[PDB]
Amino acid sequence: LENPKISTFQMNVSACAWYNADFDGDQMNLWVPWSVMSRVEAELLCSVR
Amino acid sequence: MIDQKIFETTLNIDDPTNFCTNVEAHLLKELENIYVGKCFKNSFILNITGVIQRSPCFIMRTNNSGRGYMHVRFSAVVSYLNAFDLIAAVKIIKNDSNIILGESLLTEPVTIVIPSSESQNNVAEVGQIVPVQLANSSVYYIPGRQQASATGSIFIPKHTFSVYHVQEELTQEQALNLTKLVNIIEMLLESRSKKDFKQICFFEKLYYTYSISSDEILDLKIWKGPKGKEMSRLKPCNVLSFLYDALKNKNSSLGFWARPPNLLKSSPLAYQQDQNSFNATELPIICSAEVMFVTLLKEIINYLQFINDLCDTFNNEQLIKRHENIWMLIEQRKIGHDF
Ligand SMILES: [Mg+2]
Repeated sequence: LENPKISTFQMNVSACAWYNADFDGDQMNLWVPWSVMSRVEAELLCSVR
Repeated sequence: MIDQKIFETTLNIDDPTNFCTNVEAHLLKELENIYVGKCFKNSFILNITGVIQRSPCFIMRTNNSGRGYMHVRFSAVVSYLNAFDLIAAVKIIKNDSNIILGESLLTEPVTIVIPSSESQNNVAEVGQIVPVQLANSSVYYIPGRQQASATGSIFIPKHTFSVYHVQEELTQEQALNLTKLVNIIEMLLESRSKKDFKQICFFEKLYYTYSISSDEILDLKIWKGPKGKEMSRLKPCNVLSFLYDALKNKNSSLGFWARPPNLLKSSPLAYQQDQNSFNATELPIICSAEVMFVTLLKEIINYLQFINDLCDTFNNEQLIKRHENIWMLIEQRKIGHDF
């Protein structure tokens, strides 16, 4: 999100069923895999599909 | 000595795809780059004979490096120094009040640290090459080091000897085992036979326990011993001939075996008797033919190596005169013909 005034993690409402989340003030963690091996298994194993 | 040793290691491969294009060559290269010239598992590695047995190039599992590892079982030519061995050349580099530090020249890189006694600091100086006697298990091979540390003493030939009582016969297969030592002695002899007669003769005269009035100490082709007034009524026996005869089982190896200092240490001669008539100051040791033969063969090999190394080191008489002070320090410890 290249708007500098947005500080929130935004996601589709139909994805909240995975995390049992809603938008009343919930917080969520996010980390981006930097290693190649961790990056491969993120995409092949741990994708939300 | 110098022999074969089988080692096991695990090599890390930083680029498995390249390494696996030629596993044998890369494996030999890495073993040589890691182990040649270093101490590892109570031994000093000289050469890599080969790779007996290896594993696949496994990919390391506990980190995301993508790197490989391979288990290798390899055979290497190594050199293990025994207790109380005898080196012929060491260059003393450090002469302090506390210890003396020298390095071997002829043999493989070895550091010899003689603890400084009051009778040693006033003789040995920087630049001298002397022979040294080792000690028991003082040759600790600290892993990863380029030399074998060992404490030693400036060599003066002894006046005593050992007597072994053998009550069990030397069998044929153990003779096959000692065939390797016999062959080693044969190679040492044929290597010594090339050298100048004067150098070997002078070194033998210096390191013979007694003194003899010239031209009476050496018969290279027959080894008849020193012709001094027939001191013993029994001729000393050649060890090689006795072993070759016991190969065909014509002689018995029982009784008392001794090598008195009058005998030439480098020759294959020795004394055997049916009764304990040797004038030893120590009790004879009851042992089998295997132990006694191994000890005698090892002593012969050690003294042949000592004479060969002495003759190789001092190729010119000028260096002999430069080291003549050590020669006279040896000489004053000799025993005269007052008997
Ligand atoms: Mg909530």
